Amino acid sequence: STPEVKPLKSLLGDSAPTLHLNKGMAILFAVVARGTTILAKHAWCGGNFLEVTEQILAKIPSENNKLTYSHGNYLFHYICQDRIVYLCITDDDFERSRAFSFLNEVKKRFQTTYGSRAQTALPYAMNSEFSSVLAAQL
Amino acid sequence: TPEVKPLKSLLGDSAPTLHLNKGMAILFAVVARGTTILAKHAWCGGNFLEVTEQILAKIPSENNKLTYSHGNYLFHYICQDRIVYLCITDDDFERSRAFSFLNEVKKRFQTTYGSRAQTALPYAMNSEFSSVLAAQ
Ligand SMILES: [Cl-]
Ligand SMILES: [Cl-]
Repeated sequence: STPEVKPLKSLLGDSAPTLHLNKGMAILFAVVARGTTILAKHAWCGGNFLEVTEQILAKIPSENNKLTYSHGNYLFHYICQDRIVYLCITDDDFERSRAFSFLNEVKKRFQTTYGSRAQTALPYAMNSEFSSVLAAQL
Repeated sequence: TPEVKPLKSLLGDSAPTLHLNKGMAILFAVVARGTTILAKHAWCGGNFLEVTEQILAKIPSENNKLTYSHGNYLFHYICQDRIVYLCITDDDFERSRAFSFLNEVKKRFQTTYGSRAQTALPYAMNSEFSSVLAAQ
């Protein structure tokens, strides 16, 4: 029969320590994409983020919008603006990230650095430079 | 705030898919003697070791099986022959799956490293053992 569950404070009291995962932040994955073409990406841990992300990118409209899809323990957040998609994936267990505020800062720095060259580039054409920018916003 | 919809409304009935854990939603797993960790494996980054040692310092040596809860998480452990097998999941993880995983882990660690466990240094089974912890 399954073992008891007790509060950890019953062993260590009120100073029981707290887990801070993923640097204190909820975003595991972010991409800049145009339609199904990913221009830049960054993962904060290992996961099969790409495959499902492309599935979403292929189904969503290209009109301006903002939306969150939920699945299991994750939320997939995006802003689409001028056919360009800014997307990030959050882990529901982790400490609160302001997903839309991050995507907005990402978009701004992407629109500034590249602007409408995003409209044209090959898959991954900005990955080397912009990846570390994605890692640094956060 | 943008609206939140289920992903199945966009994609249809998906199936399994996202794994910080190339499979099972276990975030961390460890084998320890008192506070000496012998082998460990993490599925993402964070302060698992510092937190886990605080718990291990206080878990007694007697045979026992138990889950502690704290915040969003569950710490499940089996202590047998003074060795603790511990894993961390979230709150929504089916607890019987944690113990069946830890029981599998204990069996192999017993078979392989007999009672060298009582004297082995920190991390002395880590290269070999982490990639069996990894494979569930
Ligand atoms: Cl915690
Ligand atoms: Cl949200």
